[PDB]
Amino acid sequence: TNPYQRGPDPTVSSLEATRGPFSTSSFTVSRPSGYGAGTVYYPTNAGGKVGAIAVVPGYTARQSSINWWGPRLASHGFVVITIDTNSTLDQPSSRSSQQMAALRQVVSLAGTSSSPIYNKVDTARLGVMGWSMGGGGSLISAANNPSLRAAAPQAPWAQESFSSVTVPTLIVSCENDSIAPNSSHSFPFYNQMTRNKKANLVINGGSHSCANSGNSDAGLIGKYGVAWMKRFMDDDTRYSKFLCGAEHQADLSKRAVEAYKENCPYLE
Repeated sequence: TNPYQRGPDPTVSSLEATRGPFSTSSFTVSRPSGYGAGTVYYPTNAGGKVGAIAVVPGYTARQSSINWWGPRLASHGFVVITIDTNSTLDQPSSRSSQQMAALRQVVSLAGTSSSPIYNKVDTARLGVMGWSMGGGGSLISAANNPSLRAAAPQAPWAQESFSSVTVPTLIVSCENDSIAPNSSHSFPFYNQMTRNKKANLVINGGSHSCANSGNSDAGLIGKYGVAWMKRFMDDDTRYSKFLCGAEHQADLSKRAVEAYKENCPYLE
């Protein structure tokens, strides 16, 4: 019996929906520690401690580009911190350092009795997401910290190799990306990672911003993001059917999916 399992049995319906089952709130970090600014999204009624996720944007970009993930994941039972970097012009290694510093402040606030997330966070269960250079930073965070339970980068941009990564990594890639082209970032990163559970969802027609706030594939992308995080943060095999099973197979017929790659099964 999984002590980390939270919320009702998932359906295609509930995963494609705008919100998960849990009531949500948020707050602005009063005094950011090692990063520019952050907003914390948390569930009020998950029925136990939840893992935590830090989401970083790309070059020139702010919280607004990626903060749709805040309520979307929080409502499925995660604490999510969306950050602004010290500078809009920070590169991947600095993005990764600021990501880890944000996770550190979430963990710290979860031990602060005055904090809304006081005692809500399993500080051993942490995840990383981010857009482009922030998604490169997510792959660097993973390679530097193998105790992280899940990575979900979108249209990642990096000049590194990730052959060493042992953290479970989904890449969301955009087909017509000219900023982080898949033939020199996403697809090499997927081929480099030989030591982990991984997947690569390629969104059909998508520009560089195909997975950002207000995107028109939020049903599909929201579903794979939540199911991945829920499978690897919470060891919740109830979500395996969406990643490796019959529900996953039904998704491949859709126009929105140019291609999907994985190394299923993900065994316990």
